[PDB]
Amino acid sequence: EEFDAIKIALASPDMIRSWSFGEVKKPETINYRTFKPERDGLFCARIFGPVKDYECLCGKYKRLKHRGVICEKCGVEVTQTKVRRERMGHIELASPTAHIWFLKSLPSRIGLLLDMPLRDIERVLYFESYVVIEGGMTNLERQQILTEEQYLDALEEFGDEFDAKMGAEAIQALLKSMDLEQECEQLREELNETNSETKRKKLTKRIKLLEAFVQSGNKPEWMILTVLPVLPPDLRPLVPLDGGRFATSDLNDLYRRVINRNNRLKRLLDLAAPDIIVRNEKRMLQEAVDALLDNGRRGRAITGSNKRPLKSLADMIKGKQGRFRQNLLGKRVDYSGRSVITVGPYLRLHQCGLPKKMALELFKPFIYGKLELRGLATTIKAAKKMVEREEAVVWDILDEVIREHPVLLNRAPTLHRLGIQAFEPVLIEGKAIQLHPLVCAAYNADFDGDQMAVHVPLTLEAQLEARALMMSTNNILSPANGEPIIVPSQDVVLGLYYMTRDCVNAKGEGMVLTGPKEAERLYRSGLASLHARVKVRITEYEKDANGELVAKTSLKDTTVGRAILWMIVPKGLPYSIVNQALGKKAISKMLNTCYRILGLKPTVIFADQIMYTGFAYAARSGASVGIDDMVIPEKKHEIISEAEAEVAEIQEQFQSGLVTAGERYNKVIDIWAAANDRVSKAMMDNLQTETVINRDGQEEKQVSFNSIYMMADSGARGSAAQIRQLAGMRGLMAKPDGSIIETPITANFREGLNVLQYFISTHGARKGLADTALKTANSGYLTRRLVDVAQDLVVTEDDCGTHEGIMMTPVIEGGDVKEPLRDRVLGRVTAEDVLKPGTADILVPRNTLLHEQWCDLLEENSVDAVKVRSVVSCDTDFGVCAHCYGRDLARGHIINKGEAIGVIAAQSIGEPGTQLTMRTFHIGGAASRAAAESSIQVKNKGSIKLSNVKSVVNSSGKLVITSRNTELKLIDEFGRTKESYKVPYGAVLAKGDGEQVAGGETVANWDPHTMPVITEVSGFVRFTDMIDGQTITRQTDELTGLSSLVVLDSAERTAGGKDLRPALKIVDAQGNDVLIPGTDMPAQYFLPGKAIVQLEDGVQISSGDTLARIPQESGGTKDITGGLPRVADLFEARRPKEPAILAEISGIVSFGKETKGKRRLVITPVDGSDPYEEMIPKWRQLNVFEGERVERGDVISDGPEAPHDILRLRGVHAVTRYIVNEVQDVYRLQGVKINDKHIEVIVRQMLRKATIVNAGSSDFLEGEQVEYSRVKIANRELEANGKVGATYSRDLLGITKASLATESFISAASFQETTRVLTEAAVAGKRDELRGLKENVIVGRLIPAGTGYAYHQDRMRRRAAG
Amino acid sequence: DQVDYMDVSTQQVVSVGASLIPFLEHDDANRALMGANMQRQAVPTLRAD
DNA sequence: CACGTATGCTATAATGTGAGTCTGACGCGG
DNA sequence: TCCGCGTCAGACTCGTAGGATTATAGCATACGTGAG
Ligand SMILES: Nc1ccn([C@@H]2O[C@H](COP(=O)(O)OP(=O)(O)OP(=O)(O)O)[C@@H](O)[C@H]2O)c(=O)n1
Ligand SMILES: [Mg+2]
Ligand SMILES: [Zn+2]
Repeated sequence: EEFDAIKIALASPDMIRSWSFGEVKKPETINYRTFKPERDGLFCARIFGPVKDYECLCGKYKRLKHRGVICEKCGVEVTQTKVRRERMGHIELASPTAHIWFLKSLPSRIGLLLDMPLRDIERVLYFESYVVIEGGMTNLERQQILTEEQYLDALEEFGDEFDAKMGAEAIQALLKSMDLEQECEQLREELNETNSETKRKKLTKRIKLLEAFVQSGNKPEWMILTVLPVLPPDLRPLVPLDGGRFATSDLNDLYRRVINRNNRLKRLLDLAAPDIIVRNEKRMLQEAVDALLDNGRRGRAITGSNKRPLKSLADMIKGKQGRFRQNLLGKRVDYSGRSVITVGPYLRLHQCGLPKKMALELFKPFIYGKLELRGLATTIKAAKKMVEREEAVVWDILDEVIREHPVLLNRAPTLHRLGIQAFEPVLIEGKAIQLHPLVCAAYNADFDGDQMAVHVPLTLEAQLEARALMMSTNNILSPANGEPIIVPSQDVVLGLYYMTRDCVNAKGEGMVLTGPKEAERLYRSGLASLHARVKVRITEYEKDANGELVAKTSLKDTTVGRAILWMIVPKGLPYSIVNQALGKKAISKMLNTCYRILGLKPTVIFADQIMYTGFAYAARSGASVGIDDMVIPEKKHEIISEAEAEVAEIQEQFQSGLVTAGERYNKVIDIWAAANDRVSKAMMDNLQTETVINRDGQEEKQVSFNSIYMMADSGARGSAAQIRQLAGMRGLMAKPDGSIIETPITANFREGLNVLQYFISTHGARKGLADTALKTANSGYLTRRLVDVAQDLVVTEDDCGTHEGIMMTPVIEGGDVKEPLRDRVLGRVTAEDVLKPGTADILVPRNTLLHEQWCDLLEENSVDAVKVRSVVSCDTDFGVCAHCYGRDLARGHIINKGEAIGVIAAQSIGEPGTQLTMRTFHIGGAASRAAAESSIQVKNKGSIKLSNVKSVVNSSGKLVITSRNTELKLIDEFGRTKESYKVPYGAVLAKGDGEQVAGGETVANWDPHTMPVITEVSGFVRFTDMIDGQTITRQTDELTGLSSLVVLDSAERTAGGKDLRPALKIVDAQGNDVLIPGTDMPAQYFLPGKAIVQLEDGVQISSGDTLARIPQESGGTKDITGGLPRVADLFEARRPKEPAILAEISGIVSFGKETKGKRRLVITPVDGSDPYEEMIPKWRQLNVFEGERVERGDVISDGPEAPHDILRLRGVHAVTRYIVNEVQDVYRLQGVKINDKHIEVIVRQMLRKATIVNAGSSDFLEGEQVEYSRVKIANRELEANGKVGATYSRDLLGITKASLATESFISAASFQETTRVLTEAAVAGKRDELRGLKENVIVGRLIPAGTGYAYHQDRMRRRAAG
Repeated sequence: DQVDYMDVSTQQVVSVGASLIPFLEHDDANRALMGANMQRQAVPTLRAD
């Protein structure tokens, strides 16, 4: 059996006959009385096989003795009943029947082949109209439809010498007559003469179809069915329910439809029936076959008994529910159990409580086995009865089997790989599974009733993979970020916090002890507190240059508590680690530090110790949550009445006339958002400290030990955001739309909402809950699309030996460095010997793993930019090199060859989305956004650096910016970049370029609400094309009468004004046009949708003035609901409505033609003589002016860039970095750390394919799309040998199409669009050699990755010989 | 003078299940929802207290 | 020969049909 | 380029319920196989 590949191709009528073991003539299923199969019926034993093992139907031959003995009397073979699941039958169709999949499935093959529209073919098939098959007399040519009356005309006049027919016989004849060769040549000759742009594609696609049809050896006639195969009985079973009733598959109802109508057609042909009736029967026959193959595609699906449509053949393959997703890409499993989970704080990290009765059952065969080796059980059935009786000796044997045997625990949903972990089980009395606290993080396990699956790895290999690869202890770091996932929380945190944190004097302030042992004895004796300052002599052990540890003894001020924790702390670590008050954030760093200095076993022991001491001291303390804990600020009512009269004054100013709905919405939201922060900060000052404790004499201030404050500050549970809603003000709540309610909740939970505040709360709450149910779906759909695209990607090579990589700079956005360069290049293979400023001695080598030590050196030298080797730029064909990838972030060392990198990448991008959906939503009610993006104030002194900026000086004296992309930076002394600040358009700068500012100076102010249109030139203002009612609208006031103009866009606009662009035009006193300094452009500013101009036409402007205020409603809430669609849009490469224009080819440019205002930018390069001419919208304004030598991909327009255009002009590292940064913007906004290298994996999978120009020595020619690896392989052998060189161009594929473009059709089918995938593969005669993971999982084989990579590479070399 | 009508009870906004939650006023609406939902899952004990 | 299963014929005239609707999104083809 | 068409939409858990619905004519000869 063991095979190499799988191929799919069209079934010949005669091929179908081969599989068949007889023609089922009758609809008869079984006999009502003897429930046995009827003669030549659907369950016929004569065709499909015997009902019972080695027994004929009439019962003449029984027992295994009779083998293949076909009983002469009944005609039934004596073999196993298993055969009835494998043997097929067939049906002789009277009329040829078209196969719906090749007809209806778009584009369609029968239509594309005949170059004949679907409508025409259908009219032929339902017998509405005749089609001409061939007429020697050009009178009527080919494929020309004739109605009933049209057929009578030619029939008298010409007749005979012209052949026209109706129904599937006609189409089959048309397919049989068509010559694939000759049409191929005719179509090639058409493309040579006149290749029109869009029809060149369609002609090339029919050429590819014709070529592929001939190469496949498929015949077009076979698209029409003459013989119809029948599925084996056991795969469409009729079984008796207990109730005496029977139950059957719907395929039986569909087969019986087809047979009844087919046999009736045979009858009506024998009887010579009139043709109208024959036709009706042929229609009904095609309807029945089309229902049987794919029901619902041919229009209204055939409803059975309930009304539900009958499940057809295609329906069992197709859906998610089909057979791929349900029974083949995942299954139900033996040696599997589940139960409620509960804590096991006593456990060590590598252990789990497994109920006695559960484990008894899971290890049943292992018990049977030891029982017989001890000779306690005579045989298996006696062993079973000993277990059933649950005898005392059995428990002792079961204890012996479970020893050192790992068990897999799984929790739904399995978002990332740590959702499965292995543990050594501990037999426990009781029905609940006991889970170790520290792994609860990876499972997202909380014990309010969650359940877990248990699975037993059976083989020695599976046991070893569980103990080595999947063990809890061995999976400490996450696959996404390098941060550890296993870490103490809740009690373990509360206890260590209570121990470390200091109090004033207390019992035994300023005492001297001799090590931590004296401190502990003092605390246990009850003469010292855990939070009391005491001088102690701790002896810390610091690592030297070698492996030897140096010992150092010194006196350091500390609490008793921290000294006692030092006892748990392993030698090697500094005492400064325990000397702070410890929270969860500090303890995670503690365990990471210990792991990287000392190693795995010490951190394992240290982790357990931390857990034990934490819980033991957690119960020793006694923290409680009283109602008095949440102390309300005294000054809430003041802040609120102030805020409330303020918002009231703006609502009264709304009826007056300075306010749109959007402007006032922004202003009220800003007022309440600042009020909420104020009351929160009042509560947190009043709560965080406001501890008056009398120190040894007088009063002091110190931190409050208020319970809720300790919980928040420790990071144990609630955040400041939750405690705002408890003790402060609940805040502005956000509707399900994401738009925020104008009335905030003034009250908090301690205060009691009132009926109205509670009702208003409900909106936000329920939208949160609905969000977790619904959005986890699109999140999860993104995980699955990602996984399918990056399944094949595996570490194949150790070092490809590439120099190429992408320049990584430090993410320094928004003053405070967001992400340091060190962390960004922590664990990557350095590329290009990058030394220190003075180029005269190499500092860092080439191919070297960037370890924390190398990274610390980098920081002393302050390197900003580093070319590092990346997955995208790796040369490895059919996978990636360990060096291009770098460290396995989960392991903390260089990635292992054979590791499935793609899967980890998809999982790690997918998980946060899916987790942040449910997580922020059930947990929060309101929205705590802060929009006050008015003024940039600079934190540290320095000089203003403005890169990319074009601003005009206004009559105020001030620099008013008119660039779109503006980056203000803060340079120090030495000349490094430290703070950044995105200045917007319409900004007033305090100081201009390269000027000194002091700490805490404002350097630029701008309005956040309203992006103004700011004019460069000075003069008078003219209204072009601004016809009232057509393009704008007029709105008038009282007493004098102030009119205001609002620019209605094409949305509200009449048909009359559609073609008019409305714009404020600058003319001078004469009423001539003022030019824009130094260009031939006349000033004219094109007003978009709802641009609210106050000042009516003819008003003298100065330069740098605000013409028009376009309203900028930011109704966005800060959640993943709005971020994820942006993430999906980048990964799927969704071009925007207004793509950004960029230099196509280098060279010198002048303007040519204009369509009214639409620019036709003409590039005429220097060396390359051919021009490149672009149509451009009138209102889109250019960054470039005229004759400049601009290179490939210089930014011309304002607007978002298409990743396609970036790849196509700048190239790989450009587009990869664009995706990485634009995606990471979203995830970083939600506090999610994913390493760039994961995103880079998936971008590599996006850039899989490439289009080719010209020919080589293979079959390329114009514009075939082939994978990049395969064309590089060709190019390597071509360059050595010569032959025709082939120009190539990489193509970007967005995820869905990239996964369907894979040359494995088993992966394409399993993903999506299964019907279409299998028709295109069947017609091409495609052969899948099973290289990917999904393919091998489907056939139930060893994965070509991880453990399987060894075995799989051994098979590939067995292909070379034997 | 503008007032035409008034709410009959303070309870009329809430359903039966939620009306049984004592200090509902001090409870987040999400948690209160699951509370009213879990009261329905409560199995009666041997001694009804 | 009985039992199970099937094909046969009936003569007033009658001769033209007949569920649930509403998701929102995106990507090709006519 | 506008608009009908058709392919998409998270992972496990358990507890379930109903067989409900429907009408057909009655009797003699013929066709075919099984029991005594
Ligand atoms: N419909 C759901 C409900 C829950 N979960 C998973 O189960 C976790 C825990 O659910 P739950 O216990 O309800 O939420 P917690 O955040 O633990 O809050 P609490 O138990 O305090 O209500 C969710 O975050 C999520 O990963 C899920 O996948 N789908
Ligand atoms: Mg839970
Ligand atoms: Zn037999």
